[PDB]
Amino acid sequence: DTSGRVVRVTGPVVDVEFPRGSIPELFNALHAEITFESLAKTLTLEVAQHLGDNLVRTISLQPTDGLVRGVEVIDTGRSISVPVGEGVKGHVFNALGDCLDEPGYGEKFEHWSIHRKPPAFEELEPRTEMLETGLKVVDLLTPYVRGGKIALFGGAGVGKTVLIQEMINRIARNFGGTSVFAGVGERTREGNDLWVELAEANVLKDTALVFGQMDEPPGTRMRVALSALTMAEWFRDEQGQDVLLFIDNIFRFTQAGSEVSTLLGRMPSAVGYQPTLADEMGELQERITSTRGRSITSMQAVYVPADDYTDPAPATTFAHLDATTELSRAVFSKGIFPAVDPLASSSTILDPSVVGDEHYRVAQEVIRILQRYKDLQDIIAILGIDELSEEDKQLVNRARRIERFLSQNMMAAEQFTGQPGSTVPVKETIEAFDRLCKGDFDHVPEQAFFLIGGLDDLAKKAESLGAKL
Amino acid sequence: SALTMAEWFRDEQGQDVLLFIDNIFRFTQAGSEVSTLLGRMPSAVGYQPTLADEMGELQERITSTRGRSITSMQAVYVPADDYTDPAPATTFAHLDATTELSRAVFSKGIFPAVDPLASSST
Amino acid sequence: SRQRAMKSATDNADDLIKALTLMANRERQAQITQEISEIVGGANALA
Amino acid sequence: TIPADDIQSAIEEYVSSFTADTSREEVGTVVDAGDGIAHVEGLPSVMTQELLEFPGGILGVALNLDEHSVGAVILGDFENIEEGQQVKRTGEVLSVPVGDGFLGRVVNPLGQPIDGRGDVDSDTRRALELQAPSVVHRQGVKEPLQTGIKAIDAMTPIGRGQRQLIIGDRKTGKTAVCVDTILNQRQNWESGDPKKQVRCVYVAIGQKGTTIAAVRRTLEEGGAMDYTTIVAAAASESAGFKWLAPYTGSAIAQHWMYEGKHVLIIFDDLTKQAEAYRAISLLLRRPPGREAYPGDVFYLHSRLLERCAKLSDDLGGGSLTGLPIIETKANDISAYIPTNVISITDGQCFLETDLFNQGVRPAINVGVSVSRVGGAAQIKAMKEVAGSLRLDLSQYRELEAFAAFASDLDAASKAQLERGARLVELLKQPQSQPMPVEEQVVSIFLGTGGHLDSVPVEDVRRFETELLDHMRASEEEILTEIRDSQKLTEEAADKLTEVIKNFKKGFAATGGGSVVP
Amino acid sequence: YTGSAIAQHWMYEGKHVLIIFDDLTKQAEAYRAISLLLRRPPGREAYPGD
Ligand SMILES: Nc1ncnc2c1ncn2[C@@H]1O[C@H](COP(=O)(O)OP(=O)(O)OP(=O)(O)O)[C@@H](O)[C@H]1O
Ligand SMILES: [Mg+2]
Repeated sequence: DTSGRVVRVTGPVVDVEFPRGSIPELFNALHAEITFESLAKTLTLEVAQHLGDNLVRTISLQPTDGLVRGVEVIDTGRSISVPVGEGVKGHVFNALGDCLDEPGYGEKFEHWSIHRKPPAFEELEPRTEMLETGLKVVDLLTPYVRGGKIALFGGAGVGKTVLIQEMINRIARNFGGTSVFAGVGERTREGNDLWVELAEANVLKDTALVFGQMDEPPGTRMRVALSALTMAEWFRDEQGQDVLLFIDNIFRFTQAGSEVSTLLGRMPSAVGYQPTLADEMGELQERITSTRGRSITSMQAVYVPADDYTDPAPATTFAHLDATTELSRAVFSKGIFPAVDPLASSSTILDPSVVGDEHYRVAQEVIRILQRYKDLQDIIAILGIDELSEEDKQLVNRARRIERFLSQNMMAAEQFTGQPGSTVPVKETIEAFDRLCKGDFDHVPEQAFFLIGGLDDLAKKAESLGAKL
Repeated sequence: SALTMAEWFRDEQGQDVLLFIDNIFRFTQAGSEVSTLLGRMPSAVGYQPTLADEMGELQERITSTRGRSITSMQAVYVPADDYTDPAPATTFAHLDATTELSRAVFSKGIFPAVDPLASSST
Repeated sequence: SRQRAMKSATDNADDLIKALTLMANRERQAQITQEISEIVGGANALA
Repeated sequence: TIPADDIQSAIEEYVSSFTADTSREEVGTVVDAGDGIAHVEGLPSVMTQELLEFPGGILGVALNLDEHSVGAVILGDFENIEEGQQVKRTGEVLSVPVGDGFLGRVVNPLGQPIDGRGDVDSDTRRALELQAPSVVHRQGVKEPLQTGIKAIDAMTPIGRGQRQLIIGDRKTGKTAVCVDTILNQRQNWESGDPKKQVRCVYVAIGQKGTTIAAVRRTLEEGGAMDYTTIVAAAASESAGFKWLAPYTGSAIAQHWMYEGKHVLIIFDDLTKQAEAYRAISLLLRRPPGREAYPGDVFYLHSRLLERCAKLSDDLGGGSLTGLPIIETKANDISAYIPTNVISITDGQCFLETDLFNQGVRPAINVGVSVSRVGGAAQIKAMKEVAGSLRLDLSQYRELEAFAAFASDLDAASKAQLERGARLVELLKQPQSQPMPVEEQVVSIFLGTGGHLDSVPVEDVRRFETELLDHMRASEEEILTEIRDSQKLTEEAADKLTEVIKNFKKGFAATGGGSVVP
Repeated sequence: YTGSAIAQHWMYEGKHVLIIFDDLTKQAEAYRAISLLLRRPPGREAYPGD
């Protein structure tokens, strides 16, 4: 009757012919069954182009191996819809909304289309607001933006998963919010590891995981971020909850878009990215924002091709990023957690008109001292601390103290140690680092600064080693 | 044609052939002069898509079997002195010994202009 | 004087490395774009 | 001794058992054919990736389907295809025979032997595109897969179920690393324990046939063909074989992984497999992208490399470890296929030509090489003796500029310089000479404990060789209980120090001096 | 080709000729123009295959 039939199969690209008055809308999801017993499945096809003569060109989300010309294609009448609600917490999904750890779960939930518009112009916030996380280094040197975007530049063995757990904890406890993780181009080994680590830290109940993996066609890797963002938008708008979205290698979203553009026969652009690189990046990043009092904040891992920051993909991604947190192995080796590089990380709202005058002055003094210590570190390494000047040695001591006080006892560490995590206010952090820059703690041993909170914890840790204010 | 003569001397006469091929690259280059006229979409650097396949179906006949020796020696043109060019880069995998000549060694007046750090032998 | 001059030369070599790397990334992007233009030109000529 | 009537009665029972009853079959016709591609009108019921039978016993794969014809890739003997020939359906997608009969054989990317040693009896068949283990069907990578190379096992450890890309220019030692890894499983196979045995699959894509023969000879000289299968798509094979060879080698060794066995697979130069897929895709007129690649080449390699997994205990606990090989040009790891495979894998071993020419062999760049599994793929002894190795080597690399200014350096800095020189000499290793893990532990203990600070740099290799020889001959208890207990307790370390001191007072340096502290 | 034919007629009568092709690059570019105007598929730098 009103169902279509497959006409062409060229890899992941499938052309489908419908009756004259039954052509599906663009982005609609169509279903076609592969009946070969070894490869029997149900392909979902997203309408990509209207070719004319009742033909539509669609991108398949599953491998099309075993698909026959002429088979029935059913139009669902809607785009890809994911389950939304509180029930998605603690469960793993793919870009199609299928539960991975429990198949068939969430089929009776409300379903939301993943293609949505950003908030209207009159609903946007004209005022930038800082997100008070509770970590000293973040709140001081690279303050986050509420409803903003934070690039994350940490690899393996620098505590990136610990930082993700920490932010999940802090959004769930200090804001009453929820977390959505998007694994875009996720490795299945690392996805299983993330699942197990979140279940063992008891933060999975606060997080909804959406995995579009590497062994999948480009359409799923291109739509997984929209699926996770749709869940986050339901949590923000319908539940009234601050959300934290985690995008795995946002670059892989760009790369899957480029691959889909190549498969659809579109002429490439500069370097090669799809001609609509900026448009797709904007359509995604504009839905992450504050509206009606609630917000979605996003920590996104960014891959930079060839370390070239002028490459079109990082250049288009950085047009939407508000802060940068680079996790360093040199900081991780010194035992400082989180291993945030204070000199390499940054924020666009570390500005006297956003954070204030004293915040800015204290942060800039800290950065100056740390940069001078970085300059002296090589003279110390090759020659020795004994060769330095007197003011040089004094600054070295003060800078080691500031380095170690930038560390913190994180809430992701309560699973191992057993002692809770700190939430230091901005005022206390500003005052503590002002005093540290003056020199009020140059007699305290270094170890008294490792993994503590504010100034009370500093005093009680100092007097445990035999040192007063 | 020359390979067929050498293959007869190897497989029927059975005695110690020497095969010299001056610029086997030209073979490849010829295949790229007719590629688009044959209706083939071009590959990366303007070469035919069947570069490695034709080079393999030719280079695998230039060989010694068990008890039947063919010592082969080919000149390979490196286009624009670029050793990363697809044609020499896929010729590299068909060889037991490669003497690589550099124009940097040539310009210093050293002859034969062999690059000692880029050349190899199994 | 030698210490000061070597610090100056180190800063100069740093700035030169930075400028040369910018130029090299520009040439890399340009090479990829030009290669894609040639491939797509051939493919569109044959289509 | 010829089995004469064996042959006679064999073909006789075949010809008596030949009853090919005639049934219907849906057929098509070749309309055009060129360059390894054939288009076939008809066949309305053919599916994507279905095997087709062209006259003369020729096989093809239906890749492009449209309203006019089926574009198929010919798998061999393409020069026999003609316009007008009748093409038949097989009704099956590409599958391969699997089983333990493949250990010690060299096969096609179709399961057909090319070594001429007879037929291969197969357990069953396995489709080439069976999906990967789910995200909930897996397990953390916890068991080490010892390569026998000290640089890899100490710096970039590989675990059972992990994917460690081996990436380098050319003639940098990638095949040597992978063949040494294969040879290192000989003792595991000799143990007879299915928990320790590793079956190996070597996939040769687009290689000269004599190079595959040389690899097979190297594996036979070391007793490694008792547990190794070679899937060879030589350089003379079609682009379809070069495209299918890693999927054939991975379909085999998935039959083993799903039986609770542990497998190691090597895809030698996946770059050539990507080039073959690009040739097929350009001949099928699919839209090209960067470097003319089809646009689903990342999918081509990630679909293959995500089937290497560590299965959960409910699924048997088997594992498949992938060692894909990528050749770069001019050390350009930002090329398209290198970027893709670096993105896909769990770690990378980068091999440099300059490091090779300086004498550093294996030519691994320990600074940029990385394993994301890390210390979870090491035994405790190796995890303990190699923890102070990476920082030491980085300090040595930072201080290499001050080699001729030791008197102008801090005493600690000159100590770091000498220690780093010793450690760089310690990570060198001959070709085709893998070391068991207990001996690598003893060697890295020699290095990082300080027992080489008194040996000349140019004598470290000989000192380590002769000390390991001594301990293999005299003090077998240290190695034996390191291997059994997987750790180096304090009494074992004490006995090791004693043996090292006695050997030092016995050892004779090349400069005539004494290595006694 | 015109100059080379004029010269070859002399060469084939026992005479010695010297021909100078000033900027064969312009001749290659004119051939590229002709080939692109006949809509023959381009190669590198849009030059024809021949
Ligand atoms: N650890 C080593 N010590 C000494 N020599 C080595 C070592 N590894 C490799 N070689 C030598 O280097 C040469 C080339 O190595 P190999 O063939 O393994 O490199 P490859 O990566 O396979 O390069 P290609 O594929 O281009 O041949 C070989 O002849 C081998 O003898
Ligand atoms: Mg090799």
